[PDB]
Amino acid sequence: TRKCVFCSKKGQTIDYKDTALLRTYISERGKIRARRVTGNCVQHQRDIAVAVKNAREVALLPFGS
Amino acid sequence: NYIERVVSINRVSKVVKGGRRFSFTALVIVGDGKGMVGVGYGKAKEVPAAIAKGVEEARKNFFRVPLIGSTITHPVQGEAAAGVVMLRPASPGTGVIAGGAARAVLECAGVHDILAKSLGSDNAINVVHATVAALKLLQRPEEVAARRGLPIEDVAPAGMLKARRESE
Amino acid sequence: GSVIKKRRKRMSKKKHRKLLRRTRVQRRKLG
Amino acid sequence: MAVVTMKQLLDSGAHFGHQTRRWNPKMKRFIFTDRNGIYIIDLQQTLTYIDKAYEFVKETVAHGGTVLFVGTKKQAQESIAEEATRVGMPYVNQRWLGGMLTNFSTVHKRLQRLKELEAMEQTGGFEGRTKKEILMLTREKNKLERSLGGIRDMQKVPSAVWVVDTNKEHIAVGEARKLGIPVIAILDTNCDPDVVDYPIPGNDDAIRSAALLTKVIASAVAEGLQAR
Amino acid sequence: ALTAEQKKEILGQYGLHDTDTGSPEAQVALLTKRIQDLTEHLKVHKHDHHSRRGLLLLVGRRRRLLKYVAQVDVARYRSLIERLGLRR
Amino acid sequence: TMTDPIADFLTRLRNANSAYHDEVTLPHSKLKANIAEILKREGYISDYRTEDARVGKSLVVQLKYGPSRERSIAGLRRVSKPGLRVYAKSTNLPRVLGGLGVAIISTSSGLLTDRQAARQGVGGEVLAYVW
Amino acid sequence: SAEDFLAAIDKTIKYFNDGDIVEGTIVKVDRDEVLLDIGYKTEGVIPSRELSIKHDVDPNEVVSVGDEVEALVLTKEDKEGRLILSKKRAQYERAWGTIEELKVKGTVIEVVKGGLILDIGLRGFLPASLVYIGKEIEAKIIELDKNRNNVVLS
Amino acid sequence: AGREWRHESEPARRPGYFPRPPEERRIIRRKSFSMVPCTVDEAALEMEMLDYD
RNA sequence: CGGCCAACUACGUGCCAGCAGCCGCGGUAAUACGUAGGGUCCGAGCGUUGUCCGGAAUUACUGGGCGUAAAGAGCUCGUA
RNA sequence: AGUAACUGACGCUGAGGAGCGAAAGCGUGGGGAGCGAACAGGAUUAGAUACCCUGGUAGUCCACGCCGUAAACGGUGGGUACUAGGUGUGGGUUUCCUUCCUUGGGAUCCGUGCCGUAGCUAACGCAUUAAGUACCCCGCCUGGGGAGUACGGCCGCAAGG
Repeated sequence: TRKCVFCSKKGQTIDYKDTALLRTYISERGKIRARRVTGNCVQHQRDIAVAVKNAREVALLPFGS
Repeated sequence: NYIERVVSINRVSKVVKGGRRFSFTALVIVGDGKGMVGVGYGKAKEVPAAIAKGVEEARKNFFRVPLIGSTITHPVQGEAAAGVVMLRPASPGTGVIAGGAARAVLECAGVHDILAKSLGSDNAINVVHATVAALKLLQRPEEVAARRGLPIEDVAPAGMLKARRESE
Repeated sequence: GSVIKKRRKRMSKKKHRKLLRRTRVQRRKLG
Repeated sequence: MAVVTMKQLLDSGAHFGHQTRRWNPKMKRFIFTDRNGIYIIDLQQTLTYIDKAYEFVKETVAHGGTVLFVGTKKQAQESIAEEATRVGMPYVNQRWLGGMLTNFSTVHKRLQRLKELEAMEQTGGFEGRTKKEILMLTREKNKLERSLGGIRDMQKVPSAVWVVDTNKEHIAVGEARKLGIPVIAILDTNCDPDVVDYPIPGNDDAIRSAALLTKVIASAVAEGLQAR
Repeated sequence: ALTAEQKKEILGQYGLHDTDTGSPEAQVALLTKRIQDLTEHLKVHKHDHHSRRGLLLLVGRRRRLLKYVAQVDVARYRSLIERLGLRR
Repeated sequence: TMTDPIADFLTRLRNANSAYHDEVTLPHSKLKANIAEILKREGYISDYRTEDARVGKSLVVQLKYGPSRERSIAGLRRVSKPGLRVYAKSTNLPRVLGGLGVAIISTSSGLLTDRQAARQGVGGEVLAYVW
Repeated sequence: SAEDFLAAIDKTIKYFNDGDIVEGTIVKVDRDEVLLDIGYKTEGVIPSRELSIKHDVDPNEVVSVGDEVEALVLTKEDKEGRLILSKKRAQYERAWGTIEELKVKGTVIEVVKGGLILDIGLRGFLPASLVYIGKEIEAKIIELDKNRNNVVLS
Repeated sequence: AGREWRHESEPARRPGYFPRPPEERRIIRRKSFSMVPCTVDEAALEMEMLDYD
């Protein structure tokens, strides 16, 4: 399958400030990508979703552009 | 020679487009009265044919009952389907005390003095199966002694040993 | 199990409830 | 009293079994080590029952008995056939018709019909009737001879049955157990040893191992035949 | 629950010696402190029924521990009850 | 929680016998060791011994199977259990399988069989039936 | 010891992976399938479809008993435990490697009036202008695909 | 529209291509057959034997 | 005196008269109604009714069960 | 989950009893976009107190309180020990392939599914998460209707329980 790039020894921390690391995880319509199509573990998927929602709340990502 | 006990004749039927097709099932017990018995269940378009199939099936499946002189070795309880039959040894001269199917099975097997009680599922086939299982649960004293590796005296009570002495 | 038993029970309960609705005021006036 | 040595069958791949997932726990007795996702069979037990199976075959065919070489999987197909033809013993390789042993009286009529067809072939009655009839009779001849190759020597019943890959031909093992015929088979790591009387642990998916085991059994039965 | 320092001070004041933490006196003291904190919390949030169930569990455990103490040594039970200000 | 250690021992033995196990290990106690010795003397188990476990002692019992891989124990029942306890006088001692089986009885003289208790004229608690 | 001697025999047996090339000897040739001996648990199985590029070639004429071929493992584990091997995909991979090692020489299979589809083991289109059934010609490669192994030839 | 199926229910409209939804649709076929200049008739003949619409 | 449950035929009648512990018998050809032969079980007795126990393991201590047949409280805490 | 420093049988169950308890419903005060019992028309129908359409009040929402019911179901009471395995998936510790990136694999503890032995069952099926083998405590059943109904009693503003 695919690799949870966060469980690795080089896994960058998940934050709602670094917008590129989140833009690489949402589809072109702005929706959050599924876990299977990404392959990250459940905890990292949840952290990614929380960071995406927070960044949307602080007007860093469009609400479904 | 052989003795036979046709314990149950049943008329079963299956539904077809034209109507009902009827066949006859016979439950037959075949034994010699000397310690060997067998049970057969035959089905055919006619009663005598079904009886013949039951007889041949019973003769094919024989089973030796661990008699001790004239009775079973020790009290047992057998269960088959929902039928439960309990067997108990009796003093000589008591005679066969059992219900219809149980009486037929025990008389064919050759048991002369025994107390048998059916405690559920009055259906004849299941009662016969339960009686067969209960008989199959019996153990001869020599087999028990061999299993425990002890002398026959140290395993069986003096009553059973003296009964064996008189029977032989 | 078959729903026939449930149908019988619901019919009985429904009829009793309808009777209670019909005689509510009479029960209040006699109670 | 082993015809083959511990190095002989080991090179073929008898120590090999099946995957760890598809293993039967009742084979833990004859399992030595699990490696690379497959189980390994310890060959010492294989030797100390192959000698016993050799002895039993010797005794059985010595006292006026016969054996049946049973195997349907293609890996051990041709082998058993040729082995039977080198001993003159009944065998099945194509497919086990359900009920040879149990329904012997019925299937013997098939052998009688095959003999009648051969007699007709000798008399040459291929033109006395319609072409469709003779073509159908020839097809019946071919089908009957293909289904019953080693069965034409079955006079009364097998005295013993030899089986390869008991899992594939569970019908034959069930028939043998019903009749009480004592089955000598090479169980794999996924089989059931309770259904076989005299097992020979080893691989059966390799053609070389099955061929070697058939060589051993054929040698045993040939020695028994020479010592009637 | 309580912080490490509160637990340390409670254990030091009520523990039989300087090491024990599972003695019934120490357990009862810790449970009583937790119960009073949970009561102070629930006086504000009346509709927090789940924490109320947790409080019930703590109360039951404290009662069982007091039962064990009173069964083993009556004088210790009296001293603990009088020191922690409990009634029954 | 564990209420009847003797019943637990009997059920462990029965489960091991039905599964054709050859060894059974369980926590050790004097009563269990005594009934195990009684079983060994009657020829129902192969041999019993006691190891040392992580905390206490253990009990390892070897089940006896005949040459045909058939079980040497046909039945294991607990008669006197916590709650309803069964005590028998010296004259009304129970019979198991019409005397073919063995009844374990705890008398003031220790652990005996039904025949031994009858011969010595004592009674006690009917612990279990073995057959 | 005997244990160590058995252990040495067991370590003598080699392992593979899904996607490697394994070389073996054919033991049986069948109407529908071809067996292969590798020296492992079971004999590898080569389907008649996965045997040769041409779609109407029988296993008997291409492969005979006792021959030696190099196949590629597709699935190690089947329901029956057999490993599927294919020399068609193996020849695909080796010939394609040879094909970038040419980008060229081969023969033709299909006759299109707009060009020539050479069968060099793989499909290669040569436009008809700058060039014919069963002949062999030489030219250079224009566009490879390597996904479906398709490629365009000059 | 899609729930429930009956004998006379409208058969599903299926395109000629395998579905392969936008998820991992990708572009895995890139031909560059010819860019030599041609006329309309020559282009039509290059159409016809290629059997391409 | 159809089967349980030992012991069958004829006549009269016909959804009537009637019988019946249950199943159930009376629709011009009834071994189930009434009468005659014949038979069987008892015998100074023979049947019916009423009451109790058994069969009923159908209150199951000996000796029952609760997924779908009746039966696990809606779930926890806790007093005796 | 790990360490196991600590107390040393302090455990289990639990008649009654107390508490929590979907939705609907009731009381006081707010709010009311959408949906929507009741209620109007329209349509279908032999008849439509319905299904479909157009509107639409309570209600759905918030605060404080009541009621105490559900197919409140896994139709499977709680605790414990044992009885072949195979494979998904969640959480935590650790040994060896070792790149140590990798569901590498192994071991182990605690959950949550699927398939399957023995065993059990009337059968369907359950099968280490037992409906298997046993022990402790509680609740419940004794043919179907009449009936979870009547009377009496307790609770509730009422519906009713």
